[PDB]
Formats: sequence, C-alpha cells, structure tokens
Amino acid sequence: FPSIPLPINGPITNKERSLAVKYINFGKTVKDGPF
Amino acid sequence: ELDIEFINSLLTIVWRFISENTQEILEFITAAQVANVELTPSNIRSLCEVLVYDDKLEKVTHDCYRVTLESILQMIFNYFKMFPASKHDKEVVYFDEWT
Amino acid sequence: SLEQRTLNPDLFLYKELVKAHLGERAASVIGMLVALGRLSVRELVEKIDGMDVDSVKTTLVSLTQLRCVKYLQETAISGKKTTYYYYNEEGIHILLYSGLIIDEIITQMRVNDEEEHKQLVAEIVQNVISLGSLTVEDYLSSVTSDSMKYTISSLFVQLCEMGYLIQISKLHYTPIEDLWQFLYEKHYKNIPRNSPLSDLKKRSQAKMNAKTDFAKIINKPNELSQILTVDPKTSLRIVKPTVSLTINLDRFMKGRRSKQLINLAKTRVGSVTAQVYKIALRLTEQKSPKIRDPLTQTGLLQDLEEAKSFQDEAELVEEKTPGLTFNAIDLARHLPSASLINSHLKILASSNFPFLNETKPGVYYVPYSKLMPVLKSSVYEYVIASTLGPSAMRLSRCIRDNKLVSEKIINSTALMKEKDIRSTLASLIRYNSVEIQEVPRTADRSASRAVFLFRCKETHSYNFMRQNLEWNMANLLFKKEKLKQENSTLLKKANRDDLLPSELNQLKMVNERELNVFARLSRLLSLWEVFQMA
Repeated sequence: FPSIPLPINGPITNKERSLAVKYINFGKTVKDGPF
Repeated sequence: ELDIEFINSLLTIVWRFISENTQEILEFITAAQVANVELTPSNIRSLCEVLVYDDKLEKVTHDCYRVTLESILQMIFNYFKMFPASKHDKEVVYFDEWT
Repeated sequence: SLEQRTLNPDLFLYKELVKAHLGERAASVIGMLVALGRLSVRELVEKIDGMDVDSVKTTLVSLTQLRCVKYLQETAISGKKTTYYYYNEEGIHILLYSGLIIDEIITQMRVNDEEEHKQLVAEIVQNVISLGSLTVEDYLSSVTSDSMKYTISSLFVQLCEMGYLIQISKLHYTPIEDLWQFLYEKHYKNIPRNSPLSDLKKRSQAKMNAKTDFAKIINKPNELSQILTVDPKTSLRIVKPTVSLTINLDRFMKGRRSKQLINLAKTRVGSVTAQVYKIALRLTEQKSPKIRDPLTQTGLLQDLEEAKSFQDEAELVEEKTPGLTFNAIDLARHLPSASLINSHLKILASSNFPFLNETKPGVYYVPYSKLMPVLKSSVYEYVIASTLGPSAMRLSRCIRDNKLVSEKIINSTALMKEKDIRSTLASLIRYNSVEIQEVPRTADRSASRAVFLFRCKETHSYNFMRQNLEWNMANLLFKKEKLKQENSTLLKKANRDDLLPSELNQLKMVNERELNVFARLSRLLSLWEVFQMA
C-alpha cells in the first residue's frame, strides 16, 4: 500500500549466509541456557 | 540557454571528452557540427556546474576538471543490478509510511 | 500496521532486543529506565506491577551479568546508601552486532589457514559474553581437561593483545558523567582556601587537573602493562589467569569504521589502488583515534572557548601520533616496489577527498577529523539518488554549495524545466533535506506577500535520518518474533527431538524468508552506523 521501497532488496549471498546462522544459535545459547 | 530541452545532448558529449582525459571545451564544441549558434565561456561554465551537481566530473584547482569515475557505474553504492522482489513479499523495507 | 508506525522512538528498538533473545520479564523493566531516566529499586517496584521486589533483583541480575545496565551509588548525610541504576547503551549494542563479531575475528586474524580452531574461535565470542563476564578459569575447567589447552591458552594472547579484550572494571560498568563529578570534586578539595586571587581561574584549577585525570583513568583499563604474566616455566608469555574480561566495542567500532572508509575508495578508484589502500588501512587499526570522543560526551561543550579545545588538541594528537604516520616504505613487504608504493599513493593526494592528502614530506598518514564529515555528506546524497529520483541529487548539491538559494537562481544555477522541480522539491520538505526561510515584506508576515528562501541545514537532515533507520531496524525485528508466534507447535517439536512428511514443508518456507531478514538488516545496519561518528 505504501510506495518507494529502499534499494536493499537482494537474495542472500553465501558470504553472509553463514553470517546469518551465527544469529540463530546465539539466542539458542542464551534462551535455552540460564535465562 | 534556450528554455526548451536538448541541453542534455550537449551535456552527454562533453562528459565523454573528459572521461578519456575550461578553454579546451570551446573548440571541441565548435567541432563535430553541433547545432549551436552562440558559444561563450559563460555558458560552458554554466553547462559544467550541472555535471558537478550530478557528480559526473570533478572540479580541481578552480579551473581544471577531472572525472569522478561515474562511467564505471554507468557502464554499498551499487544502485543498479539490485532488483527488488516486490511480489508476494510482505517483509520489504519502505522509505515512506513513517512520516 | 499504523499502530506501530506512530508511537515508537528508539525505545521500541531498545525494549525488543531483550524481548528477542532473553526471558520476557526483563523487557518490561528495560523500558522503564529508558522512559523515566534514572531510578533505584525503592521506586522501581512502584512503577512496574507484576514483579516482586526480590523478583526485580532476580530479574536485574540477568542484565547485570550481560552488562546491559550501569549503576551509581550515592549516599546521603541523613539517609542510607542509595544505588541509582542507569542504562547501558553500548552493552545492548553487543546484542545488535552479535553475529558481526564472528565475521570480524576471521577477516582480521589472517595469519592462520585451515586451522582446527575455526569452529572454536567462532565459539569463544559466544563463550566470552553469552555467559556475561568471563575469566580464564571458566574455559580450562570445561569438559576438555587438556586437549592441548596450552596451545589454546596461548592462542588468546594473540587474540587479546590485538585489542578489544580489555579487562573489565568499574569504569566499564559505570557511565561517563557520574565518574567525572566526584573526581572533579576530588581535585577541588585538593585546592583549599588561602588563594583568593583569580578565583574564577581557581575554579578552573581543578578543571585543568580533571582533564589530565580523565585521560589517565580512561587509559588504566587500556594500559596493557598488567594484563600479562611472564611465566618462567612451561611457557614464554601468558595473560594473567585471574583477569575477568569481556569484549571491547571500541576497537570493533573503529574497525567497523575502517571497513566503511574503503567502500568509498572502491567507488572513487578502481580495483588496483583499492587493494593498495586496503593493506595500509589495516596497520593503523589497532591504534586509531577514538570514534565516540569521550571528551565531548557531557561537559563544557556549551562554551566555544572550551568547545574549540576538543578538536584543537585532538587534531594535534592525530597529527603528532607516532603509531600511524607510516613511511610508505614498509608497505611493499606487507603486500603479497617503492616507486609503485609512491606512485599508487600519488592518486590519494590528487583527489579532493582528504585521505592521504596532507602530510610531512617523506611520511604519510590519513587524517580523521576532516574526513568523516565528507563521508556522511557523500552517502546520503547517494541514498537520495537511490530510493528517489536523481533530479533531487542535482537539487541537493545545488542548494549545498549555493548558500541561501532563491527560486529564480535555482533555474539559473540548475537547468531543468519548471513543472518537474515542483514534483521533486516538495518531497524534500517532507523529508527535511531542504528548509524554508521567509522575508517579511509586508506587515504581520503575510503568507501571500512573501517569497521563500532555502537552506541545507546539515544537522536537522541527519537527525531525521537516524530515527528513520532506528525504527526501520526494529520494524524488521518486529516481523521476526511475530513469525515465531504462529507455527510454534512444531518449532517446539523441532526442539524436543534433538516426522510428518507434509508438515516439514511449513518449516522451510518460514525459515528461508527469515534468512532474508538478517541479510537485509546487515545491509541496513551498515548504512545507519555511518552516522554515529559524532
């Protein structure tokens, strides 16, 4: 419904695809840990 | 000079002249049988400031002119080859709708 | 989603970070301190409701360990000792930059290749600060008794002496202003009565003593002379095992600043000199001028005779620092040809962008104080050309150099038609790159009998950008947690096993789309962090 997107709309590259796996296990240590 | 368009036809030729690398411009515009009737140093300085605002060239030493290598972008700061999906994608980022 | 787009400052960013990956009970209390400023426990429980007084302290120790708040103790003459609790703004930035540190260890420690601590050195950052604080005895007492621990224990003095592993103390856990008061009162009680001459200068006599004390006490944790133990047996050098240490953001943010600068070079030069510039940029990273400027945070920044002194000495420090002025001779041995070291550096001074532009002849160094303002002016004008029309890129530069532009000279300086600029200028008042100046030619400032003048106003344009991006960060973070709410009964089944053949499809399409969220956020967060160089 709103126009004018930001120009950062790209398929994820393997240079940062492993970088995104480092987030999902990071909170898994914290939430499934003590707190 | 003239209020109707086709200034950009004059604009695109001089950008090619500096890319290979203000007095030099006057004879180059007089060549190539361009459709102009009145050349003057004032208009060439006026024509050049738009390319400064478009960053197509660089102004150095108050009279020399270099290129900012926009031609390699003309061919993150990489605004082409960035296609948005925009179809069936709800998690897209928009610049409006916060004002 | 008009509910969300309206009522949200940076508090909607700060509340959701601990709502993302932590227990729920701490997202309520972190919103209270940001909204109210500062408060102790004795008035905290009156503000919240649903948390017991010790259950506050049970909750408060969670973000205490993760260094997400910062305390202050002040006692009264009549009353007891009162522990005022503030918020930590950089300890929560660790949770923001959490994955990016793992890609910083690899891209800066390139001496090793195909090592058997690749999985391990990616885990040490997940070990050092996901536990909160960290000491040496925590990881050696793990399930591996030795497993060549002495190789691993000697691996971290390589990883600590490069920086960003500064021993924590009260200085890291207390804020910047509540330290400065009682030390300035310490220097002020060092100067008693019986010096009545120039008493306005005698008030500043403690202040000159406070400036040398401030740079001294901030270097005490950065002082690397006591972070090491010279071991005569079974080793050569080792850090002290009784040191509690976490990460330091300072070298990372300077290191993140270093990656930002070279992206301008790849735009402003090709592939040769950008590779030449990349190596010499790395050598000055460990000792660089400070990005946050702790001198200028809170103090005598209101008066210009002091506000000038925060960059008069700081330029002289950056100019007369020995640990960055390279000779441009040692660069050839680091590249995997001193003429080409000089010839490919000659283009760096020739451009009008002041990096490697001013120097003493024979020595070369990159300036900082007159470079980062050009980078902020460069990217946002390109962002205007990126998300909207390039005619505004012409108009943004036209009003930039031409101070106080009129509506007649805008068609004399810039060359476009009349109808198109109305369709381009009017979106820039809405987004505050241009502003309005009015000249009252009639009485009582008549709106019709007045012409309107413009301005760039290089401060208000960037303040609107910051909160525009701080919301867009948390907007994508808002679409993270809500996707985890639905389809939660099989994500619970995806965490009880460590198999319906059609149910597995509804776990991958939700997982591929959230993979795009972290990538766009990494593209977004780099564009926002350019403008924290203040």
